[PDB]
Amino acid sequence: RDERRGQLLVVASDVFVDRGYHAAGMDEIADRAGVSKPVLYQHFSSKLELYLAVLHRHVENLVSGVHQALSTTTDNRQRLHVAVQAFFDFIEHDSQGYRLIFENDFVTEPEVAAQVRVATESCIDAVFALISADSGLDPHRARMIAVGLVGMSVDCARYWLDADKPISKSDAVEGTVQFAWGGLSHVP
Amino acid sequence: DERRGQLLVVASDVFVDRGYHAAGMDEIADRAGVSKPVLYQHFSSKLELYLAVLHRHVENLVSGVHQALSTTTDNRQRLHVAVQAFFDFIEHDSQGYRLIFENDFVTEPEVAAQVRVATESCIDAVFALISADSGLDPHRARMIAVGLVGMSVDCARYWLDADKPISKSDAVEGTVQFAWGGLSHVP
DNA sequence: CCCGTACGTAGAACTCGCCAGTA
DNA sequence: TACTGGCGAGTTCTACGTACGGG
Repeated sequence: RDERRGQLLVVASDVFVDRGYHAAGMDEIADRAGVSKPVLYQHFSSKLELYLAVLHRHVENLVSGVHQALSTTTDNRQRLHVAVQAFFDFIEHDSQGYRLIFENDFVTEPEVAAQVRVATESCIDAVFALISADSGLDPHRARMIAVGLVGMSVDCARYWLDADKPISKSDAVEGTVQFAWGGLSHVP
Repeated sequence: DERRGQLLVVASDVFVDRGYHAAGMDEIADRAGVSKPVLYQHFSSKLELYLAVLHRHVENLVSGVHQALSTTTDNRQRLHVAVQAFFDFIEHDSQGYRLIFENDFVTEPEVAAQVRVATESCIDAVFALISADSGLDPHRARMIAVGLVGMSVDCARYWLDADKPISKSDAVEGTVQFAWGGLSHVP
């Protein structure tokens, strides 16, 4: 065989999203990869190691994109747009990462929760750092506002995706940006 | 009397401490100080017990939010009342916030459906208000309603996981001002 | 008449009797 | 005919859902 490890991680990411962590099985993974379960164990000595490798792959996909987006410009409207774009690009291309982060089913194993937390915190840090440097407010309050902003973006994105993309990505982004800028105050 | 109520409280405790999958009927019976057969006499399945706990918590949150939304037609005020109701929920019934938003049994759609309906009732109420008071068409109004509810829940989870570094009144006012004026009014 | 105990069983993460290609 | 190397056919352990001894 060739490097089956890469194809196994791709298949496992596909399978975990459909079944959930607990329901996914090594029998199902071997079945869909068309490889025997002992060979899979030859590559990954435990189910947890495979899970942490998938989680790490998805977090890095999102985080490098977010950092690169946040380094493009010092114009708050611009860094706002770049970050929201990075978020929508992630949720559209890596559907499995999206499901694994927002529909995580194995919180009972702290290494799992830590990978999720570090991924959520990278987003919070990028928004917070810009707001803190460019606002001078209370440190505690700025992080809370950054978290709210990130959460709002993810929830809008989840609405869009769960509705079978009823509007264009450009429309979803523009709506989110306009809402982030003028808030509820400019809706009526 | 009817031990059922105390059992639901104990089951909520066990699910929050251990998580759904790790929780066991043996542990719930142990902490309630009852035998496992009596627990099965009251709740025929772990899923049924979980759904009963979940339903209790959802009704707890949603009635508080809806009643908040009926107090006044000053949209800024109903924004504050609803967010306050949400923070109030997350502070008293600490176990419920975790059970709804840190849900570990995605494999059983009736669970996910009860969660979806709780989020959607709040979203529907906000959407209905935006549509009547803004002339916004459905897609944009619903997207904004979803954004507002998600933002409030995430702010509350940050605040609670950070051990409440500011007062709820402070937490509430900061959240409302950010929701109202957006980033344009942050510096 | 009824609670605490001790168990059957299901399901799945992990391993062992086959099976194909050489001199 | 024998040696390498990967696969169906067990093993066990864990935890849900019930059948013997006290009050």
